[PDB]
Amino acid sequence: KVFERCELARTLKRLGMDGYRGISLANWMCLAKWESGYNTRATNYNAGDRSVDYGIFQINSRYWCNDGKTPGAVNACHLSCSALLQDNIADAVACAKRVVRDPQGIRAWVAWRNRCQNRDVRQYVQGCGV
Amino acid sequence: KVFERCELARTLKRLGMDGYRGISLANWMCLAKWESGYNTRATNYNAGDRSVDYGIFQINSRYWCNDGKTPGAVNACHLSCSALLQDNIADAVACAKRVVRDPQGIRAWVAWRNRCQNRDVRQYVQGCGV
Repeated sequence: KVFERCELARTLKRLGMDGYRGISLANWMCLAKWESGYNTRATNYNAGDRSVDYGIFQINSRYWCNDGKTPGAVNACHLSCSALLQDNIADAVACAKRVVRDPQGIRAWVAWRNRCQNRDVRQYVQGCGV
Repeated sequence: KVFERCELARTLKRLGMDGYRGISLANWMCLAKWESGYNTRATNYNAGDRSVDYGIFQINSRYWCNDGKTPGAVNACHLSCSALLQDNIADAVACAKRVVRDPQGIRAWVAWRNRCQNRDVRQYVQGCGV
């Protein structure tokens, strides 16, 4: 599912994401926009280590979710990766909340560092009632 | 269908493979050569991950196509692996173009690295009129 900007914003707000671990709703949204274009069904293949990135927040099968086909796979989120390709993003948010608990934080996502960090991210939440 | 050298060279050319992603027709031809011997029906089973490589470009069933018997399958090319075994290589071409959109490009194939990379590949297209 491709959420519409404001629809994703209110949902992530409702799911307790604004100010989670000091991360604003506008940053979560900026991450989602650059990772997947707000599409829950997005994926990417990492040929170097045989992992795949799943969902709206592009969570990797090597450390976070289990897809049963990634060597050295840890399942810190304790959920199948398929669960992160669903229209209902509750599981993805809970896994994203786990990711940023690591001593790396939201900087775990490279694209966030390159497209959101230190930049104006107000557009992501402009006029959504959040 | 096992294509003859120049027949495939000309087909790949009309399907817009020359120069695609910086990859010359000659490199694509060298890939076809060492991956499948130019055979659209070639398949390679890997006992390790239990996945199968299909057709002329030997596209793997883990992330690219769906063969219905590979758990955790992500079907990034949006097609059954069987469509990659047909005489018409249009879908195989479309799927190959997708694979090389990744950063490493054609270097994703082990055989290309072993047999084509850093080598004079002009042999595969000479005499073909392309």
